[PDB]
Amino acid sequence: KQIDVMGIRKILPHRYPFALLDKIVDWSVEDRTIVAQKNVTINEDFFNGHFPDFPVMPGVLIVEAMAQATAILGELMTFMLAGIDKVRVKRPVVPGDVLVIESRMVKQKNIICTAESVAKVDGQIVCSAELMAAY
Amino acid sequence: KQIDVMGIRKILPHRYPFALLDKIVDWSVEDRTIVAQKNVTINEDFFNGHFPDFPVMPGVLIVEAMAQATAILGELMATFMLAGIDKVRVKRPVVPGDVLVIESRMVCTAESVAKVDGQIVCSAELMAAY
Amino acid sequence: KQIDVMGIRKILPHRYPFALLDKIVDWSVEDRTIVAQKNVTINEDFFNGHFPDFPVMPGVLIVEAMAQATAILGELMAETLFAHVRTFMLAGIDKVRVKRPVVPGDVLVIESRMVKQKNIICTAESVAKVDGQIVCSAELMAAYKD
Amino acid sequence: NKQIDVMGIRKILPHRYPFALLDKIVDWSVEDRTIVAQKNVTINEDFFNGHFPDFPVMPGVLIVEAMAQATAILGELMAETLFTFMLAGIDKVRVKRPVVPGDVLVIESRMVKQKNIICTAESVAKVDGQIVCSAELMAAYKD
Amino acid sequence: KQIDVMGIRKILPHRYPFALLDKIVDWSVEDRTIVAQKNVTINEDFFNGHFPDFPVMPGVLIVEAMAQATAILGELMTFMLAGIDKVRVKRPVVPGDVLVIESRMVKQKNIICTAESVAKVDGQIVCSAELMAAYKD
Amino acid sequence: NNKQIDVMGIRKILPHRYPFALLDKIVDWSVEDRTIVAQKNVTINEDFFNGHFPDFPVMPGVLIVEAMAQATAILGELMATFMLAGIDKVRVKRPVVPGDVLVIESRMVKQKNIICTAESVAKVDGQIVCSAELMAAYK
Repeated sequence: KQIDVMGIRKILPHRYPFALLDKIVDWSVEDRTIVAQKNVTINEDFFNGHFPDFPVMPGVLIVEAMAQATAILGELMTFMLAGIDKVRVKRPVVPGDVLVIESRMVKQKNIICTAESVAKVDGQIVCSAELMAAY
Repeated sequence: KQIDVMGIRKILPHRYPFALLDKIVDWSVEDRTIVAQKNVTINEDFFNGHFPDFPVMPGVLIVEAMAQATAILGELMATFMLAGIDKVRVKRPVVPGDVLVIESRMVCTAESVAKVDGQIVCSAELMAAY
Repeated sequence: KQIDVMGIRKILPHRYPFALLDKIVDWSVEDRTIVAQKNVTINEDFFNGHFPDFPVMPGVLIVEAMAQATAILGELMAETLFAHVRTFMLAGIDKVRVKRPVVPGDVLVIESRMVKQKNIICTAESVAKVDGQIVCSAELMAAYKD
Repeated sequence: NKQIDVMGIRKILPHRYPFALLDKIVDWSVEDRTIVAQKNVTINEDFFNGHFPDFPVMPGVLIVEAMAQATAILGELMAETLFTFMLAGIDKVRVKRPVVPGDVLVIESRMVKQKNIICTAESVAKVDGQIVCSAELMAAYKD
Repeated sequence: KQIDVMGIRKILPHRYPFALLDKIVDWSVEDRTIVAQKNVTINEDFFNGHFPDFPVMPGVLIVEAMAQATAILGELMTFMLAGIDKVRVKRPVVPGDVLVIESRMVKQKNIICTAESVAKVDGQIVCSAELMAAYKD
Repeated sequence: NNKQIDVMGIRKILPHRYPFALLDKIVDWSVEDRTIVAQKNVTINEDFFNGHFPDFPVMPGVLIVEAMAQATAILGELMATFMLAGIDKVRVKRPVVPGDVLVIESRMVKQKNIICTAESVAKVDGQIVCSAELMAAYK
């Protein structure tokens, strides 16, 4: 139950600079669960503008990654983003942080789906979110 | 009333590829409001990935614009970071050629709407912290 | 008579970073005119270099957008245009006047009119306006070459 | 003596990547009011990805912009004895051959008119000593 | 013991797209050793061209990451790469791999310096090499 | 002239594409002598120069090495993709800055099943700036 970047490409149409997932560590047909890894390095173009004197990762991008993680799970049952409720960002994600991303389905309401995602670095909670995504 | 992209650079520390506001057209301290503009063009790198064969502005970049709009109004109240983001409604596809007008009303927290040619494309509630 | 970016691509081979037209607002084969639109934003790579202390669009990228709009017009008319006869590639530029700095947040409205045809060489006269103020005008020669 | 490397060129003009389109000055002369500059053309410039995906050729406007930067440099070199330079006018541009990766673009510019904050040049770009493009350029010195 | 990316920018002039180290995990001037990390993701420009159809990290950039951890260890005791030898590439390195870089200073004859280096993914060696750096300014 | 290959020809031979396409053209080659001569122009408009170094642009020596290896892989292709099995004896002598033209010469010295060994040098203005010994595998 391993999907590397190449498998992920057959699944989503996202590509550089908006493929924000490196691999799928594990997936659950049954549990409607997924876990993804996005590695975070100084050598990604956003870190130049956000921010010049302090590389931090855009929250919205973590969310986009959770979203992309959510979107894949879907395709395993495209899937564009319809909404994103309750989103809270506890910790700065920097270059070096491996980013581990868990996303679970909770609502299947007629060609729409909803998910809860949490994002962690060394186990800690850096971000959680409710993601709403359809098609 | 207005603030050009060089004014935005003295207020916020953001830069390329994450300066997502071209200019501030209005604001008002009294009223706790701001209107900003984000021009959208095929010549922005994110469209090469999102997606080949159909370039559409990703939802989350709409929010980030909204957030910078917000965090400038904020800075006029006297840098901010994005704590909470809530009630995010992605109506329509934003495409190369659309002009994005950004309304942010403070109520720190805020209500923001993003428009193309009158029409709402996005709305969201935005908590935020230094 | 509107053509979105996806439409431009069927017509012009240009892709990023040298696709400098968002959409065609209007065309007329009968009138040999075209209106195009280029949105100018600070999220464009060239604004980092021209200039780092003060982003303003390069004169020559304005011209290039004029040239692209003229080549779409060119294509749309190739049955008319080339009655008596593969991409349109710029062969001359002549009456270029740059009147105003074009800055991020300007919408760039581009008018091009084809005024001369001569055995594969096309001449158009273009102007570009920001908030209906004249920002640049040019005479473009394109050759329908390989 | 009459060379200026890319770092010298950085102190003369504010242009940076991706609109720094000169690698070095080869010769100049305030006395003859001419300058010889060089831009190397390589596949590993980004504009080649879009112009064109299946046939990389250097856009004509960029050759012109190379010539105007060389002209602006000549202007700056001549400033003391004429009194930033911005491109006000372009005329008579002829694009003569396609320029492709691996071509060394040698650029010659000669200042012909001084007319009150407005300068005016003739300029040619060459590849292997043959002309790929010519132009008259009109820069205006303004802050 | 640790140095974040910010600390790294004070020691080395390298910047994007040639900053090839995220952080120093540890060092030791006594043993003359350094361990670095470099995260490998699909979001990195060089993966577009190497290769479209199969993104794999260029050997020569793995080496450049080695030479950069080395250069740090150097100033912890600019360093310009003057020699490379016995470079062996074992294993391809792809998006998702975390890339641990260990360098160890071997010789320090005058102004020329020399290191032994290794790069690893999940513990196994993916590349090794001997590097010669001169401290030319 | 019968022995030139432009960038669109290099593309048919090697999968490397931007930003890791590092040869502009092949200038000469002998299938009999086991040689190739290629060129790579170097210019300020290359993105690595914004990082290497911000206040002083000079070509990473690893990139000179990568240009050599591509040259070497084209020659291997022409004698017959080749991957970079080994790099030995790399001398980085002179710094390479915008405005220089890298002339690259590769010489196939030995072979040992798929693994192949070349001697390779890099030239600016007839002077050597970099030399090395390369082991590419695969055929």
